[PDB]
Amino acid sequence: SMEPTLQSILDQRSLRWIFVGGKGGVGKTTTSCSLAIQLAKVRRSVLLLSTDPAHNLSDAFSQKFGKEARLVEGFDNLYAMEIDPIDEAMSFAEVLKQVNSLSYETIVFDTAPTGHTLRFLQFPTVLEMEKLDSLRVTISEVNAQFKDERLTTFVCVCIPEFLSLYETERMIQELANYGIDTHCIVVNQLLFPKPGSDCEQCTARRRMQKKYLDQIEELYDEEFNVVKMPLLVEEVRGKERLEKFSEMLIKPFVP
Amino acid sequence: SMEPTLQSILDQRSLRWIFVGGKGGVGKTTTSCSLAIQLAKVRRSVLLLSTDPAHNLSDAFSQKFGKEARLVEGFDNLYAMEIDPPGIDEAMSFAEVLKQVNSLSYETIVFDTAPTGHTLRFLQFPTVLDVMEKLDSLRVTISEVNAQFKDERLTTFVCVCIPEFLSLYETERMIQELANYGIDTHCIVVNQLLFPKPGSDCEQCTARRRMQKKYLDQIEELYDEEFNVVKMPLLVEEVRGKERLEKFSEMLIKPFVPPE
Ligand SMILES: Nc1ncnc2c1ncn2[C@@H]1O[C@H](COP(=O)(O)OP(=O)(O)NP(=O)(O)O)[C@@H](O)[C@H]1O
Ligand SMILES: Nc1ncnc2c1ncn2[C@@H]1O[C@H](COP(=O)(O)OP(=O)(O)NP(=O)(O)O)[C@@H](O)[C@H]1O
Ligand SMILES: [Mg+2]
Ligand SMILES: [Mg+2]
Ligand SMILES: [Zn+2]
Repeated sequence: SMEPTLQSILDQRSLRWIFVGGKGGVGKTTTSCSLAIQLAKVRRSVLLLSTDPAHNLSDAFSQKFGKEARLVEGFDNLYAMEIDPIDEAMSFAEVLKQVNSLSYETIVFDTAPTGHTLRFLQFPTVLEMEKLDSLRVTISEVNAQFKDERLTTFVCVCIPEFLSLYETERMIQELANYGIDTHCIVVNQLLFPKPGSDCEQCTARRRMQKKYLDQIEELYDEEFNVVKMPLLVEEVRGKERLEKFSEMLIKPFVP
Repeated sequence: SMEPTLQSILDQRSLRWIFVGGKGGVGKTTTSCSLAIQLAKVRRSVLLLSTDPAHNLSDAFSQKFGKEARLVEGFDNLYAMEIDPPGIDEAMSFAEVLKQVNSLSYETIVFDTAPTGHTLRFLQFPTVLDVMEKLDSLRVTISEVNAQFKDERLTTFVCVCIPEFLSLYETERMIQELANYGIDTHCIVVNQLLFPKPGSDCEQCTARRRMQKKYLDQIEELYDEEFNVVKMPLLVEEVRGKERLEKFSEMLIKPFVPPE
């Protein structure tokens, strides 16, 4: 079994690209933000890069971000930018190459649901004058980068409902097929009733989620770090609340 | 103020295209489904059309759907399909789907479509926009689509959201977009509302209704008078299968109101 924390992401310093994925709503951003805050604590510098056509990076930190990286207020180490990339993904590849030439030690990508993620992958494995070679080559490289387990992983985020877990299975399975490494699941928005507190809803709710949780661990227990974030009463926004939240990523919540 | 229900949608018999929109996860499918079930009850027939590259329609009903319409098991009136339409042609394709579909005999279509980003881009498209005979035959069918989106007898959007910051904010943006494009919208469905049980004192439960209520209050203060603001409660189990989805949909048309 495996420590239910992202300590390993912190420890694996070769990591250059960390992708965060999951169904809509599960808390992809909240996590990306959290994760980068934690990494930024033990790296030379960290870039938080969001591709949502709209961007919730700024909304997350109540600070205007842009296609121009900048320092996240309250950190001197963390930066964030918000951009907009059979060929809606050539442009996407270029960003990476260019961005990979920047001096940020680690990059945490926040991205539009597997739809476009999964579509990018679909790409290398589909393509199969020197401006033909030259492009492809450039994918070749990127692609190797993705499959290089020292350089790239995926973090899966989900909640304990049917559709979310299902998609998490498919995703884990795709990444495998593509040979992209993944070894972390973040199960978010867990309702932990308060102890000695009897609530029908509260109880029954934990009852149903727990039936998912159980399954998640029985299945990924041994080759995934399965973190478990609690559902908070307020949204997780602003430097403060995100930092607190993020601690739970690294050292397990257990009430 | 306006009745907190989707009765008007049922009563608005010219409606041909009903789009269900909102942030990821808010319950767009669960609503689309619910809504269609209700309409199907008071229309000749109703098509439930999902474009999510996701197969969430089948998941919703535990039944295999596809690019070929079929009867939803347990109804004799309701059908569903699941298809896959710069990002030009594709918006171009999206229009072909709309046109193709529109010429079938289904009295009403409820579109389950993706987060704001994905329909929008397309909407943004018209204004901005022996073979050439097709180049043309295209602009033409885009004219017709865009015409129809703009005819309020024919099209409306339903906005789904939950009572958290990002969701409401997007709902605002959408309502505002639809206005700019002159597409009609007059229903908000506020989903996953925690109503604590009466007499039940719970820290979490209480506090949580506290924070949501501060959103709701705002939602009504703002859209109260020109939107039907429905309020679906958060249920303990996922809403799946014909049965559960039916019960849920009832609340779309009769306001849920459990003692405060
Ligand atoms: N565990 C939690 N407890 C309380 N609030 C949370 C939790 N996780 C996320 N949130 C809040 O719930 C909403 C969704 O989180 P968010 O990270 O935006 O999900 P997401 O996957 O980024 N959404 P999307 O970009 O549409 O796929 C935001 O308001 C968050 O601040
Ligand atoms: N009011 C509710 N009570 C209980 N469960 C709900 C409620 N609304 C939605 N759900 C469950 O929430 C999950 C997601 O709802 P769904 O209709 O899939 O959201 P969505 O907006 O379509 N997600 P996406 O298409 O990825 O943006 C499903 O498990 C539903 O059963
Ligand atoms: Mg996000
Ligand atoms: Mg859906
Ligand atoms: Zn409770």
